Amino acid sequence: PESGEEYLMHMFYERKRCPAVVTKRSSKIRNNTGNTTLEMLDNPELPPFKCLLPTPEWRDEQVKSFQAARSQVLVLRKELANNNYDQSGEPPLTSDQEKWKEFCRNQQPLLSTLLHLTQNDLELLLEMLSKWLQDPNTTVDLLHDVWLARWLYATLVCLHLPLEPHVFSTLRYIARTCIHLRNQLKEDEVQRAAPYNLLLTLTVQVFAQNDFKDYI
Amino acid sequence: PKSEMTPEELQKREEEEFNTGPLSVLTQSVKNNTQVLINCRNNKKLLGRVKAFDRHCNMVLENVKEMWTEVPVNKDRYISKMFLRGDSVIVVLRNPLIAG
Amino acid sequence: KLVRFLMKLSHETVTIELKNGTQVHGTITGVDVSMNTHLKAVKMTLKNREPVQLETLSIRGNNIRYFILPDSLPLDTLLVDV
Amino acid sequence: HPPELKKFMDKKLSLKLNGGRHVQGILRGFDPFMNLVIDECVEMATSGQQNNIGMVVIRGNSIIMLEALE
Amino acid sequence: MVLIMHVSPPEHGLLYTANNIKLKLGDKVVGEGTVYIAQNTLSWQPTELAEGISIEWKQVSLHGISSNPRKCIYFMLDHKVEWNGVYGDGEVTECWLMPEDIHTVDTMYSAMTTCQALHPDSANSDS
Amino acid sequence: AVWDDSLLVKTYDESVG
Amino acid sequence: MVQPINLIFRYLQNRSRIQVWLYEQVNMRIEGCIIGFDEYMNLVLDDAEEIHSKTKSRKQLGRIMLKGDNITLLQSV
Amino acid sequence: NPKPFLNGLTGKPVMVKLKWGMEYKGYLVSVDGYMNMQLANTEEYIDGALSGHLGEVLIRCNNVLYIRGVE
Repeated sequence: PESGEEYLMHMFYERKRCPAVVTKRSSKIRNNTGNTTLEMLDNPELPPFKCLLPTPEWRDEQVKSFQAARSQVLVLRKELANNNYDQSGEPPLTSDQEKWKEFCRNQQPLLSTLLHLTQNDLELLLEMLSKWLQDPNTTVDLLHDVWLARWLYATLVCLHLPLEPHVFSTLRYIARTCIHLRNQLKEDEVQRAAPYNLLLTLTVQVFAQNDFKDYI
Repeated sequence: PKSEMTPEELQKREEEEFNTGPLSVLTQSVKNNTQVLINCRNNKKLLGRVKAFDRHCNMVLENVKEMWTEVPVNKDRYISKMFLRGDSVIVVLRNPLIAG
Repeated sequence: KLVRFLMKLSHETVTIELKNGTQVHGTITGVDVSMNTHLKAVKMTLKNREPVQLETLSIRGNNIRYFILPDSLPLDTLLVDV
Repeated sequence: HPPELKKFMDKKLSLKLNGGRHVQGILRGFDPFMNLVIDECVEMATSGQQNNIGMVVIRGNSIIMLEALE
Repeated sequence: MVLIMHVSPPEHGLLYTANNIKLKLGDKVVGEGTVYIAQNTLSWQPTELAEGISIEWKQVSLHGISSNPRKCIYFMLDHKVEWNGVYGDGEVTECWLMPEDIHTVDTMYSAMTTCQALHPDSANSDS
Repeated sequence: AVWDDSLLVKTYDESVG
Repeated sequence: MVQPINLIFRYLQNRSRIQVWLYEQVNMRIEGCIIGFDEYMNLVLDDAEEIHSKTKSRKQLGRIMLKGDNITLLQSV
Repeated sequence: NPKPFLNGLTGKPVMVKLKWGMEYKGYLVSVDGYMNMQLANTEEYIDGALSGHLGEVLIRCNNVLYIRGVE
């Protein structure tokens, strides 16, 4: 009893007769699944000596100092945009990493330098810095290797927001490695553990990756 | 099995549906405070606890770990509180075994 | 009913991930029944591009992947639906 | 809506579909769901080849770009 | 869908229309012309070209107010626009509507926002 | 405010010592 | 004017072998005989096959339900 | 028709092919009005190879390319 459109009206009415939600369990085979689990990133060292860790009053204080410099960079960036600074007018930067390592070691993260870098540059510089901790055959210290720490800070302030997700990832690696570095500290002085504590504070506090809370 | 019922029975029905239907997976997470593994549409996977959900699979999630891979490195983000739009979900797997 | 939860987020600052990988950061002025989201003081970063600033932005609800909510958001309170 | 594709009725169209697919043909009709009927449909292969696929139904959501050839 | 054709004023439903609007697709500034913001489509007709662009609202992922140097409309299309000889021959297209009178920006945004709300969807299956 | 090109080196140094 | 539903009725009625170009794919098409459908163009296909274009090979599926939102184009073969 | 076909598959082994290429094989426990599906003893196949045992799985409606019964 259909013509063209008529079968559609035969169907809307056919599905109306139907229970819409049907549930049917066991019957054949079933049983509890053995499964394939999940390949997971291992949680760091919990750590030894919770005394090396910082005071909340300090953490909150160090975050003020960060957010303040961040807001002051924004001020300087707006003043640059008003003076029609075209970021695209910036020539091509090296990808050498070694040419870079020497630059950061020897030149400082002054705003004059840092403001000339695009979000993509900062993005890449951070990946570089990350790899510069993630076992250089160098016995890295941050307290000693100040230029690293100084740059890591700068780079972190500058990063334009929202941050891309792989920037969060390549930041969590920095979190992890200074968690690591710091765990190697005795009591090897509170001040020697100080940089890592800041770069963790930030990660948990500023970049709100709380699945670290308990390492800061 | 009825087009229109009392507002009391209509919530009860939706609750029956969430218990016995395909969305029972989400019901189990909310009820047992267990985590679900969601194969998100953005290729990435989300591991977290369902705080609330609707008939469209929209969800409020807490303590989410977002995980993916790209060129061959494993990546992740933690998101303390998220509102996930239903149509971004591919599959949802309850009680997924992990490290310990 | 969950869209009703989003409608209580006026004045909250969020990060929204869009289906195309774009990330929008700004203050919610309103969410409608279709999940269309209106924001002010916006910073938007397209996937692998530079962040741009917007005075106002409206996002088509169907373009949203998820909202990254404010850490401090009182979920228990907001989820009471009467 | 009806008076939007109305002007393209029995006209030869070039249609770019998603996935970089291209088809050409005469619009013979459409519905409110935006499903189109294309007659004398020609599939433009990237091979450079062309295939006459006769009269086809095309879902509106799959249409990225529409242009008239007349 | 996006239609490439000469664009004329729509019958009814037109909210806003202004002349002297420059359209920028991605990088190329296409030219200047008149915009039509209507309940079904967002369209633009270059004054110095034969063919215009007409866009269904469902294709506009988002829209808002920016300042390139200057106050203007920004919007994003959900696909890559291939406009022969203009712009085209990377899954979305970035666009700007730049009037000579910035006072119109607010009115255009409001109108585009009104139209957006007029175009909702069913259950959805996007990206 | 405006000047002090050091700033990022200064705020890091003071944030540690 | 030709109505799309009228084309479908015809294919079902004639038990035509039809080929479906897919929305999200390109490299694979679906072929079968329409034995039923709904208003969303969800289709039930008898003797269905996956057609893998690059190798011109086929995978037998038997009877399937194909979701309508995957349909870019319906062709009769 | 689609609805009766799907109901006919409940309680049976099925193979669900997603729009994205992956396949899920398992028992079809339940379906709803939106055509969301719940599978038991689910195995995932990527490119026709077993990629893992998932156990109990909810497949959101909009991801499905096709569903078919097995055996």
